[PDB]
Amino acid sequence: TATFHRCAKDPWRLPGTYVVVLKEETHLSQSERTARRLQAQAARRGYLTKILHVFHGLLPGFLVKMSGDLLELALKLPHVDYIEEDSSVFAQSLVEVYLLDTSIQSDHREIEGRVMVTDFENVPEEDKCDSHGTHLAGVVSGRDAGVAKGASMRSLRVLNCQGKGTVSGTLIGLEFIRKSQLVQPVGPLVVLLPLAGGYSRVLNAACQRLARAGVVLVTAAGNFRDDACLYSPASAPEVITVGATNAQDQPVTLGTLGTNFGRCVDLFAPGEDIIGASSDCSTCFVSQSGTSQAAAHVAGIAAMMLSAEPELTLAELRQRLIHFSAKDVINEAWFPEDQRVLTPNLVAALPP
Amino acid sequence: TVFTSWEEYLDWVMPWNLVRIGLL
Ligand SMILES: [Ca+2]
Ligand SMILES: [Ca+2]
Repeated sequence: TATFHRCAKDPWRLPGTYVVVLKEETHLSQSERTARRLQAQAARRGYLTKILHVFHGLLPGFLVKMSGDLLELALKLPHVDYIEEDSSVFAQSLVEVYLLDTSIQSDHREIEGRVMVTDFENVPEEDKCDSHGTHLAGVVSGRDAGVAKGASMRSLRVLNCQGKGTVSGTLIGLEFIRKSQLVQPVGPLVVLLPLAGGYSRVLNAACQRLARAGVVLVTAAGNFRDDACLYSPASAPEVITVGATNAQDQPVTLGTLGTNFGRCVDLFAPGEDIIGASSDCSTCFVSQSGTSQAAAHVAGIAAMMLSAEPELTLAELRQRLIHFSAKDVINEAWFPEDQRVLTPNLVAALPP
Repeated sequence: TVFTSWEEYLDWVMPWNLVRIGLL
């Protein structure tokens, strides 16, 4: 039977908006017919509904703004696999690196002519707009402070001026990537998701489909000093989930919090005191910290590894990242006792 | 501390992180 899921982190919930996921082989025409049936049956009960978006490409389904009262009815619709209430996510050369983040300063000296701004924009209203993304674009491909200087980047805006996005917005962004690729294929794709929300079944499934479709995904483990498995896309298995370490080989402390850890973390990378492009001026640099910065280093290492070995499967690329990582340098004593064995003591490194 | 040029950051401090990942 069809199931209902809502974010366990109650303040991150976005009630009134639902991702209705249909069974794996549901056609687009069927997804539209199921949306219309929901609108029609909902209308009979005096409820007004809006279909905001219809999914096709990775995951069939639709985004509906409606009253939660209609969920039992919606769960009985044929082709329905599960429904998820929307929730918030937050900022944490032959290869194309996609960035799903805030707006970016594309003319910054550091990334000028290496980053292409797509027309994609899906952000919630607000409760410096480009600080988070610009710095990250710079960490991946910046002329002076970048990891993969020769990498070209395509950016999508899924985070607003406060670094706040939605799971629905992120799904649409991930679908935009798959669509662009089918319309105009190129070489290997690296998808950088320097964001995180609570555990999400739909977001993990979208990441899993993109991964099984041959696209490489790199994500932030999260800055909640918690187990990365309770956050998304961090928890998605086939994704490369990156924790943050500092110059002293210490897991990063971010105030009362810090880097996430556990079995869902694939490896760690530098994520404290990271110099990179400051969106304050065209030649401005600033130091930043977070699993976003750590993930950006891994997206750069992976871009260079895939450029050297373009035939690497997602699994072969994973084995190369582990094999080339520095072993057992991280202070395990910073992690909770039971997590020390579960957390891989790996610090990302380029092949020598 | 926001620096208005690369040289200004270099004088203030070869970033540790690019060294750590073996890029240098
Ligand atoms: Ca993984
Ligand atoms: Ca171990």
